[PDB]
Amino acid sequence: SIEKIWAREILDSRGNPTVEVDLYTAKGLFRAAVPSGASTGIYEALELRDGDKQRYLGKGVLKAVDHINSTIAPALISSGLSVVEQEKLDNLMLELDGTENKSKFGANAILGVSLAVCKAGAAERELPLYRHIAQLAGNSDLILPVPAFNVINGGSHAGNKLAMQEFMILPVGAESFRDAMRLGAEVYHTLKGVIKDKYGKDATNVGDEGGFAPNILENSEALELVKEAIDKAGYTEKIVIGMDVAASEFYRDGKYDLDFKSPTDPSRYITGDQLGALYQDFVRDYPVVSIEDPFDQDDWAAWSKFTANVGIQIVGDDLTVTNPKRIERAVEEKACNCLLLKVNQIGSVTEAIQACKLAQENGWGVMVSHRSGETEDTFIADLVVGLCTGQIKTGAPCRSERLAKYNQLMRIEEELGDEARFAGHNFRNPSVL
Amino acid sequence: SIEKIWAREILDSRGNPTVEVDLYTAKGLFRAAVPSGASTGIYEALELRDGDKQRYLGKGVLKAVDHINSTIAPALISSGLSVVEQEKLDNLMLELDGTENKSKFGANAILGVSLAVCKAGAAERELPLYRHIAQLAGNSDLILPVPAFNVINGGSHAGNKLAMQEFMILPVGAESFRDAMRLGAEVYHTLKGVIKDKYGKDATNVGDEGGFAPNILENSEALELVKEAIDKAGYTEKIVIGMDVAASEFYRDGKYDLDFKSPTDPSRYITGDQLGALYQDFVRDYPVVSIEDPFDQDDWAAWSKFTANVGIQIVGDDLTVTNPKRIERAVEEKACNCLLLKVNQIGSVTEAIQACKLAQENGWGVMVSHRSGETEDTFIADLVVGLCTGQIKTGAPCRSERLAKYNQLMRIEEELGDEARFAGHNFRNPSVL
Ligand SMILES: C[C@]1(P(=O)(O)O)C[C@H](O)N(O)C1=O
Ligand SMILES: C[C@]1(P(=O)(O)O)C[C@H](O)N(O)C1=O
Ligand SMILES: [Mg+2]
Ligand SMILES: [Mg+2]
Ligand SMILES: [Mg+2]
Ligand SMILES: [Mg+2]
Repeated sequence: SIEKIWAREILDSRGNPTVEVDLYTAKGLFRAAVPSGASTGIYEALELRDGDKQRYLGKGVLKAVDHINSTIAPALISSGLSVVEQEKLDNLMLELDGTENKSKFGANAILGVSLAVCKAGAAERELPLYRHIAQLAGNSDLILPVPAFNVINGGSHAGNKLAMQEFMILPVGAESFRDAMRLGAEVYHTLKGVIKDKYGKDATNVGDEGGFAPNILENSEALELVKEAIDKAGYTEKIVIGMDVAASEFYRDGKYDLDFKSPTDPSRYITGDQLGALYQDFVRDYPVVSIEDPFDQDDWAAWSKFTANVGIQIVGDDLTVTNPKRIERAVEEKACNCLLLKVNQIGSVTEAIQACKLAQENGWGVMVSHRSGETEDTFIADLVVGLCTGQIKTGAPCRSERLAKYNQLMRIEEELGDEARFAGHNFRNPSVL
Repeated sequence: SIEKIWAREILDSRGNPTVEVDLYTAKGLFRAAVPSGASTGIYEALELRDGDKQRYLGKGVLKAVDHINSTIAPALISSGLSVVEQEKLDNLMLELDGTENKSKFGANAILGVSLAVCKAGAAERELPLYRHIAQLAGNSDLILPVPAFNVINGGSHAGNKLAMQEFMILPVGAESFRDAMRLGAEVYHTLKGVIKDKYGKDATNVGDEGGFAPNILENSEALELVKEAIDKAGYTEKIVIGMDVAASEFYRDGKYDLDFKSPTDPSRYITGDQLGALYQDFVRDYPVVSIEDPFDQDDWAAWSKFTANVGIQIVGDDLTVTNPKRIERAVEEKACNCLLLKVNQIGSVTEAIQACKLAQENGWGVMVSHRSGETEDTFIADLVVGLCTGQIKTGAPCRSERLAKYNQLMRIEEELGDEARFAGHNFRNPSVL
């Protein structure tokens, strides 16, 4: 079935090397590329980098690329398996690597091939990608997700003092996915004007995922700006707010530092209980319906307590790392109620689908996500539709490594035509539709 | 030959609507999308917007989309013309529109179809797109271009006081195109560090094309920053500097305002002779080998005079707007010696190729270019190779609406094998290769 596999080094959206794979069958060429995180969990599958400091400051992926071209490719070509057999092909790669964290080939080597196999398998079945994915997962009623656009940014890879990472808007009230795009774009452009007038003409350049990074410290101030943009755009009834705290980035000596990008002073640090109290203030005062990584990735007690005391969506990202073993624990301890699905945290399509289904079988929500380093690849657009999760976050409506996904979801909606169902207010549980 | 043509509204890289066209033949689906400028010349073909202030702040393109779906599509289908007939199909669309500047359907409507036809035509010919373009243009050779990366920005769409629009790096001394990408990315990442250290960690958010906008006024200081980054990265002998002044943006009453983003003060203004004297200093003191739009789009006297007094490349952008009639005037008056090629400045593939051939026959260089509003489309990567121009500017190595083109050029280089040649130091006159 597989005739040829050829990998290369391309540049991702931040200008860093990443893996791209060309897989050939009788039906042609199938291409996929691998994304790369900025604030990665310590439990993520291994991203293999060259570490040659003379080349791309040690960020090359020539080794991953060679593993694919020289070792993985002949193995899969010899397998006598059809590209539709995703699970058997992924399992072959997992055994050939043979390590728990994919540290021999790199998660980025294995994922690249996994994604290309999946696209080739869709064509072999004569199906669009999202339909092939639905069938791999045992689904049949497709769903267009609510997009979650980050519009204000802070955290460890933003230049301001704002400690929490992402402030997102979700047009739960839009009529369709195409309508949701209009709502998101209009509020984003509105917000640009708001920030410009208040903070200055130089305050509206964008961060890695297209969000604004005004120089503020107060997290409540970010929320106030977002709420202001929504209202001024005219969509108070139709748009709500999500947050990615990424609290692992500012966990310090059992406590949390909301001014961690200023010179270190431990008198600043607060306990998780204080932090929890802050979140409760946010949920009271703003339409915050979802909070991601509110506590450190190892701070299991704090997660379980906070989740037990709120009625909103609580999302595991660095806590769960799209990893069935960590997810089973989180389910048992009721640490959260939503999984952030990132295929390159676990490193294969089959495992990501397994992680999604384990979440869903235990009544969790699932939100498909980009990484900070993205590409022109639009795989996750089909993935979120085929897995029917009802929610995706894949950037501000700015920069085309983000828009390529949102544009593709508009095409899918169009293609499904009258069978298109938008998750809307059922983004947490879209199966009821 | 054309079975179906369907147009839709997608979002470009700034989050504004633009035109995308799907064209179906017997060989499948061929998709293209239209870019949009931020500092457009007054003589560019018309970009048709809806102007509905309630929807996308006036920037919808539903009217242009309807012109394609209702009018252009059935006409071209009923013509029975083969997609290999680029000129005949383009000419038919010009006839239907019937206006000089494509103001009936919009240059964006017409170009959308023109691009998709070209891709479909390549498939019909069973050629890669760059080879089909080469045949259309009457070329037999192919060359990989030197990339020009916009790394420091000022001008009318940057929040600093810096007047001149773009400061670019060109790895003329690279060994290959793929090597040129490494050189550019490394200098780009080095520059980010230089800016962070000199202007603060909050000064490194990116503009529309992925470059930095530090808060500076003097244009010489921008050149200082770029030189310092080149030297720090260790590539002094291999990377040179290009400028896009975009002087039409700060032309005022026959003079030029190098502080036009400060409250208006006519005592500030300088003459074209003084501005030319300033450029002379830059060319003496920095490795500037190319200056684009050094004077206003109508200031023919200043262009001719400057061009006669320097040995560097002088690029017409807003001066020439990819338009054979204005190019003929510039040729006659020796206003410049290079054409910036922007397919949507003129509105069709056929007219753009005509523009290119006219420049080359009169000994001009041609630099293929992006617009500020780009998409995930990679047509101009194939275009610059098929036209053999030896130079492209399509952004900083940041944001995938820019990387998509750079990545595609790496793929083409790889595809051409040992037949691939890199323009290098012959970027102005690649025909000697
Ligand atoms: C910064 C990011 P990653 O790059 O994935 O670490 C972006 C994503 O939105 N997310 O959840 C994050 O934590
Ligand atoms: C600002 C831009 P456009 O959007 O084309 O006006 C970008 C391009 O680099 N260029 O030459 C310009 O003048
Ligand atoms: Mg992270
Ligand atoms: Mg996260
Ligand atoms: Mg311009
Ligand atoms: Mg220009």
